[PDB]
Amino acid sequence: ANFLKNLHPLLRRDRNKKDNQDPNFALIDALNEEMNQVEKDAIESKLQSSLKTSTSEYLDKFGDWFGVYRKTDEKDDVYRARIIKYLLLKRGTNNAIIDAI
Amino acid sequence: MRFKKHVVQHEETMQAIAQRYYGDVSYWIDLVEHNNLKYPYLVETDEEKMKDPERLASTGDTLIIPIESDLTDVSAKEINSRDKDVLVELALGRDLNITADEKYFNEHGTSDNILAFSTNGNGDLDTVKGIDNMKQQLQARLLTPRGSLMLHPNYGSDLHNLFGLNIPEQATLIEMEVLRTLTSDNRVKSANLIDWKIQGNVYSGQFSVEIKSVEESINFVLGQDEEGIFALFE
Amino acid sequence: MRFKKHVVQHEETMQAIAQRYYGDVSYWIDLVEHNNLKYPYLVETDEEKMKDPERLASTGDTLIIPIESDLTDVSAKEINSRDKDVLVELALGRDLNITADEKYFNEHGTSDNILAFSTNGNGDLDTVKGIDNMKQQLQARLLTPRGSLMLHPNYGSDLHNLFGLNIPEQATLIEMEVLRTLTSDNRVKSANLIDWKIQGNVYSGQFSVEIKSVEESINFVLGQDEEGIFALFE
Amino acid sequence: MKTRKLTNILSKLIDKTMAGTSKITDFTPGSASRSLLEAVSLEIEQFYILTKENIDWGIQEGIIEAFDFQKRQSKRAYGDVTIQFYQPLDMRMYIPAGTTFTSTRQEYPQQFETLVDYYAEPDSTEIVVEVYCKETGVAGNVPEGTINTIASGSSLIRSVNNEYSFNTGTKEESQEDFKRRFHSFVESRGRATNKSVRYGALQIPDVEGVYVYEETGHITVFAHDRNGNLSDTLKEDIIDALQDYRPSGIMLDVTGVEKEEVNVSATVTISNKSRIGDTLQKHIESVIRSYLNNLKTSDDLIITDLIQAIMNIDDVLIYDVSFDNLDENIIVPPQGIIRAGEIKVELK
Repeated sequence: ANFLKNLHPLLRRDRNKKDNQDPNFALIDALNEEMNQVEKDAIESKLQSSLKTSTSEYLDKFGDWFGVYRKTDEKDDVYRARIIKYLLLKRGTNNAIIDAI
Repeated sequence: MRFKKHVVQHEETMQAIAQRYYGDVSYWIDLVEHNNLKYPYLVETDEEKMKDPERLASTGDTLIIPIESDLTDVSAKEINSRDKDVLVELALGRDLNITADEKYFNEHGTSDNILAFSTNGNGDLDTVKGIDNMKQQLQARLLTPRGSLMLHPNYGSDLHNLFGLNIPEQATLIEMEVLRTLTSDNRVKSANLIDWKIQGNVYSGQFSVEIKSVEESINFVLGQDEEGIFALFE
Repeated sequence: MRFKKHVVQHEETMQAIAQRYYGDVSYWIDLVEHNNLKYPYLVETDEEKMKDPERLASTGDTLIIPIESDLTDVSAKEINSRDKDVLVELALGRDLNITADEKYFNEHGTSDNILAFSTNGNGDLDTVKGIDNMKQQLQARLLTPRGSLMLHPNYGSDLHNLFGLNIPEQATLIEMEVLRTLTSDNRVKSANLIDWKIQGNVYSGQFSVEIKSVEESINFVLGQDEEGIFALFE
Repeated sequence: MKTRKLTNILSKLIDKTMAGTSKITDFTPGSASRSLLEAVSLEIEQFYILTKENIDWGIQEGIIEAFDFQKRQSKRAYGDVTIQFYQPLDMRMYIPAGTTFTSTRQEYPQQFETLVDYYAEPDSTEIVVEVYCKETGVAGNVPEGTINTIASGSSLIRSVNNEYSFNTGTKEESQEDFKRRFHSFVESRGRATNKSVRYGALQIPDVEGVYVYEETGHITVFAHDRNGNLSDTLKEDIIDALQDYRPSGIMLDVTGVEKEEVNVSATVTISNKSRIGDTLQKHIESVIRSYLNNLKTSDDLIITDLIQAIMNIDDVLIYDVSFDNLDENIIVPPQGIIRAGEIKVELK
């Protein structure tokens, strides 16, 4: 969101008093809105690259890498908890069998 | 690839066409072979052409002459005045008008937030072409401080620092800086001082700018046909 | 080793800094890597910098630009007048004032036990700097007989023997000896006669001495930065 | 990344542009504003697409990095060479590591060498040695009867032969094959289970398949390499890898699969008799070798399957096929496997 900063210095950055319908300010604010929205989306994208904070599609990618597939109507929180539990399954003892049952 | 196309003229012959283009009548048989014509090559009117439309051509029909033509090496004298106007317009480029409202940024030349886009009155963005384009670009370069523009250290001018004393020396500095800024443009063939004066605070000067001639712009644009870009990355 | 240090300016960007110093915006990623900055490189104010003080920089924070800077090859025009004064003062050296009480050793120039140390009024030894230093050294050389100083046969002057007759010849001898004594100083770029006269007993003359210019002294001192001595062993 | 598309971005830009000013009202094709906004939105679309792709790549890379589960490189081929002498050796002979073996068959010019020192006992007439292809990848999978030259030059040697086709050379591990081994890792985090034993046995890259045969208080791990053999070094390595995974207190044993060695002789008729030659014979032989040496543990051999595999090479050119050594399908038990013996083809 450095679009106004790196813009050509002579162009106006502010809607001109002489005309409320200044098309230059309209175009500039439009482009600035898209720049800031893309920056927002890029900042929020970090949550998809972590198992802790991943959501639907990327969480399904993680579960496909771990081997665990989403059930019918299975939300993200319970699904990630199920993946984490599936990785940490004790096996080979009475307590493990009792928990599995 | 490009080839010449000839319109059959009244009571023309293939021998005359061959002499006219190839400079020898001997190529008339090649012209027949390439165009696939039957013996009455150039019929009098379309009633005869109805007998065999495929293999005959009438008056006003277009023939193809397979000679490799090229738009460069063409005598500018043939080119129509409108065609020359369009060619120089292409050469000097089309750009979005920003130097509208001359009075405002003439009242505040050294400051920022001085110029802005505008509309052409037809709900589309305004555009300056040819001489108007050159005016816009030269004004913008002169007005831009040097090194302020991103990705372009050398674009601009040092006039914002030349607000010095009232002596001939600063006048000469201003003149030299202005000549440097004008010479920086590739399209400006040369620039030179006309007259200047000092009225205490106020300095006044005027310059003469010779843009590239019609012939050079025509040659440049017709050469560009080989690439098909028809655009300016100077 | 020395490097440039940049203070973040209001609403500055890394691309602008890279263009300003490296002459190309492409080095902004190198600038980030060297300074270890997170994505919002130049925050608006210190409230944002509180969120991550290590990895963010705000306005008024100092960045490091690893370009090998050197104090020589710097345009003297940038240097401040006080800085130039201090540089020429260093160039021409600081020494303990001995030529105090000008009247006394001017009344007895040829004799010994003529000059002595003095105090600066602040309980420290008196010191002469710059032009005062040059005055002291030139007076002392002129007054010192040649060969009398230990460890320095050639330092001094032969004026003590030039108390000859009243004719132009002895005048010329005095003038030549004075020019030799002044030329012996490395800092004296040249010396030349101005005017002289003879009033029977008394001879009178005056000279013009051109010390090394500000530019030369600045270049010498800034070159000395590479060694760090900042002292004079001429 | 929300996976926006070009049309919505352009519509949003044009709507805001109209809302900021009533002067701009020409957004038709060929207009300057529309072209500029189109280019901007296209670049935004490409940025979003590439960001999605890079995030997918980053997820695979973080999976690889976190567990240090490095992907399998190409394996160099290896197999067994037999040697015969003129007469039973009077003495302990020697063959050093790096002794080269080559083949005069120009169709398979690859080279092989010993990685181990060998000796023979007095009064022995032949010896077997294991040789590795110098070059990695599939190139070292020569057929049986290829290697016939020894570069040691020793006079006592009568003849040299690889009795079986090499099959252990392979290229880089495929995407799905890597993905399946990682699932086995995840399952085998619980050490003492049957799948964990199978993973520990498969932890050695040389091992091809494993069948864990389970009894009360006893475990038998049938394992094999990509040739169907199980060398003592490989058995020891499997054992050492299973120490961490096998259950404590239960007996465990490692043994080689029940390998079956199918020789084939096929009489094939050809419609276009000009095509007869050495190329067609060698191509058919190659196809048969590839079919048999792709059989897994417990795959039965079905003669009609082999017939269709041979005939699908060219259904017009090939007329009829007949086998001179096979008459009935071969049943393979769970711990068994089939591998190609001598493959021969007669063109008629």
